[PDB]
Amino acid sequence: QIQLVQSGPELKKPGETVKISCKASGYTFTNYGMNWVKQAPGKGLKWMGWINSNTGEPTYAEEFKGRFAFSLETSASTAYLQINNLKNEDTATYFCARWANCGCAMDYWGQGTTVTVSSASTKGPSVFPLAPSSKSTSGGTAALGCLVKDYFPEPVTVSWNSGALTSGVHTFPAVLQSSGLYSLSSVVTVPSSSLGTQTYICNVNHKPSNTKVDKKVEPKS
Amino acid sequence: QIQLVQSGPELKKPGETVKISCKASGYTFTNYGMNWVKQAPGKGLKWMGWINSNTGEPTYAEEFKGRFAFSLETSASTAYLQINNLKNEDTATYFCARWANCGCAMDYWGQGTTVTVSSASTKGPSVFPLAPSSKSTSGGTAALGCLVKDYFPEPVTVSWNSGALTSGVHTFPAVLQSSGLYSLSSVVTVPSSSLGTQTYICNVNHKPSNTKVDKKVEPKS
Amino acid sequence: DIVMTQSPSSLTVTAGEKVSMSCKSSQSLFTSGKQKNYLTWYQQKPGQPPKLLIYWASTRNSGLPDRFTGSGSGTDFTLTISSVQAEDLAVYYCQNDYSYPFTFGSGTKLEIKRTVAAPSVFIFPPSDEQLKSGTASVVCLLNNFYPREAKVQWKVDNALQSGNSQESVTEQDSKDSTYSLSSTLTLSKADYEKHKVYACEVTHQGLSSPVTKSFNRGE
Amino acid sequence: DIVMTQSPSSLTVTAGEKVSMSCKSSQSLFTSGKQKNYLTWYQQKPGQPPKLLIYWASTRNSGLPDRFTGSGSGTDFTLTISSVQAEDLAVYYCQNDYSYPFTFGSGTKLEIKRTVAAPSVFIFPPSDEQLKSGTASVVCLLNNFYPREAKVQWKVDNALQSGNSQESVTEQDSKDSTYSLSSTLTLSKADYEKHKVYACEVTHQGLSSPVTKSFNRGE
Amino acid sequence: GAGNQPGANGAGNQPGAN
Repeated sequence: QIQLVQSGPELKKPGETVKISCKASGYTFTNYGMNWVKQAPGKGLKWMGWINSNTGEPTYAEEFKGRFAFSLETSASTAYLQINNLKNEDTATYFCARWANCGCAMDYWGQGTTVTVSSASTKGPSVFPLAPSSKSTSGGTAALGCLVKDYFPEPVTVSWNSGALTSGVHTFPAVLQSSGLYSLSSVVTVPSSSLGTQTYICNVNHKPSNTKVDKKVEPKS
Repeated sequence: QIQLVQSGPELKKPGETVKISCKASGYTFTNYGMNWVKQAPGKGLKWMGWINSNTGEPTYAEEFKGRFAFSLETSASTAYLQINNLKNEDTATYFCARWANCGCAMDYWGQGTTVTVSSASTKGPSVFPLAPSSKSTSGGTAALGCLVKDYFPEPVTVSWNSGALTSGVHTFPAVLQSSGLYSLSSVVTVPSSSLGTQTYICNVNHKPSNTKVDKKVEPKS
Repeated sequence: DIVMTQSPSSLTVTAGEKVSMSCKSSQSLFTSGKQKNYLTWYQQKPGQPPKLLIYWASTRNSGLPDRFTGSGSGTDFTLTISSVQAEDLAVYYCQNDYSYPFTFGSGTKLEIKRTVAAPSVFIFPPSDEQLKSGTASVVCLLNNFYPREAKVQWKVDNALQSGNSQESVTEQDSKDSTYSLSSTLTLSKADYEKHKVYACEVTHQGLSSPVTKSFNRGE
Repeated sequence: DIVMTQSPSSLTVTAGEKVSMSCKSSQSLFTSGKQKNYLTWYQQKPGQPPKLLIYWASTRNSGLPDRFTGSGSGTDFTLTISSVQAEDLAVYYCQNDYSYPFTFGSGTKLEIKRTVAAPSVFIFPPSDEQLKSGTASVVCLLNNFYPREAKVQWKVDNALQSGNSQESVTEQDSKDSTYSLSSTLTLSKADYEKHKVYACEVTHQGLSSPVTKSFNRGE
Repeated sequence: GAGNQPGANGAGNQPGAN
């Protein structure tokens, strides 16, 4: 189309090496250069640098000379970011963004690759269903949900009925509990009369632990 | 003013790293790119490459990809040339030169940084007065001087009366003696009647040995 | 190199009000050759990459509605929304596109204020699959309230907890500008079976008197 | 990529003569759009960085006197000095400015020929600070002579040396087009004290018979 | 389409033809 599709999230121990891909499609690849932008968790945007898609030669900002490497595979329309000797500073979300036709803005952006640097290793999430409301509510809005407890690291992807049920869903921010692990909850409001005879599946995906869990949330009072 | 002022000379053992600065002043720094030109001792000019002061992008010639680095500090109007893994081929004088307003010539030039690559280490110079004796020819012709013996590496900076006495001075090319070290001599012709009651100081500077020597050349007869 | 000082930090507006936000650069971004400023405004809606809004300090992007307008020249620049909608809440970043390094600004956060909404409260018993483990956690849910500030007290056997509680508050909603909250009370299975009241009490701006939803363990 | 074959290597002219030098490129340097040649002539006076003389193959730089003129188009180019002065002795380099790499030429060296000048001869006793060390060296100086070729023989107790001697000859002068020479005789302190004549004999074109300057050790 | 040169297209930052 014009899509910058970027690689999956990574958990890596410190001092290791990570390499993020950004596959481009839908434009003459060698006529628009590629930017890399770091975003720390909860913080703003930071311009890491840009690589010339015509000559191959990278240009790094001053905070990224030496440990960071930009590269290209022109024969597959793909840009690469390689971070060597990982530190805890490097735990962030990394974006690729192509320079626009003017050369004055960043036109299209990748979705972002989240890289977590931690001495700890991966814990899979535990999925428990939040049982639809025993207590009869005043109106016919009946809330149900799904609970994703005791995982590390970020992120998890939850959806409802494989992406069919979308409105009324609040996926909550993961709050960090005292064990060191994360926990999260995803609630959806549905009509009360649709509970029973219409199944509700909660779809949790934890990509650093290879944990794909589908969970039927069936009512119980 | 419009001045490109370049860093001091360097002696480095082989396989080490040298980094030369080129501070620009008197013009909008980010609108004129910076060239680097290598000149081997006694040889011609060779174009190394140029860095774009606006986009950050370096461009190296084919003989200089891989060991050589161009970089910028825009907040101090300075371009840097870093040579990693020094060889004896790299012993030269290096110039920075900004691209002209047309983009078709090199407008202004730095003074040149001399880099000597040698396994030997630095020897300070010995400064001996060449005596303004009674060898004076017809009327007021009287030769006096200063002798700069047993040093390594090039260069030395000699001047007379802290830069006041300028005409009549021949500073000679340094000839290499069989011990491996250099020797040089700087003569100035003055009137004979001015010898006595007007002092002559010879000012020698050897920058890799931190040797600043002032020497009164006083007449002996 | 160029400092993109953006202002204010956050700004809170009613939906329909006029919004201006400033971006000031430490050098001029006007070229005198193309006769245009190299400044760009981006929008980062939460959980998304930045979306391009305005290039050349004034030219809006292909598709963008006309309420986003960029003005200013040289040093002082201004992004203006003439009528904020409920989906315009995001963080707005200006970027130097004049010279290396192509630095960003600190960003201005846009938050919507609306009328009071009282929360709808749901309490959830812990799942039996969790009860097969050693731990058992009960959640309470506040759905679609304004403002963000709310008070949740757990009462086990009419005795109010102080530990075990974690609140999580969602981002502000793209349709109705409200918030949602989940308070989770984490117990052992043994201390969960010793008691049977399990209430959740909610104090909020929209509630005239506080609201308790409860389940006693069992049916 | 482009090879800049420059010719001749050196050329020696009387002050006031007309001088032409050629620069030929292995590809064309004409752009056909902007309608001008991308070729540059630089001057490197000895001990200095290169000075820009001519860009766009014919356009002289801001400050340059009119005797330097650049001609040629496409492949063959020519720098011409219409009246060489004594300060014009330098090495002249042409540069490809058409396409990467922006290669240089080998350069043409410009040397002045003038009338005969006989050298003035000066001899210097070794300094007492040097005599506190183990070495003692005596220098002889030929000042402001033409041509370059000169013969210095040292005579210690009327016995002529073969080792110990080092000549250094200066660059040609920008004011009067002459040369200077220093011959240095380096001895040990003991071999310096064994003898007492210390003469310097000079043969040159300007001298009808050769010239000896001497100092006897002590007096 | 000069997407591979961002920033101000100076003449002294773009040599040759062009």
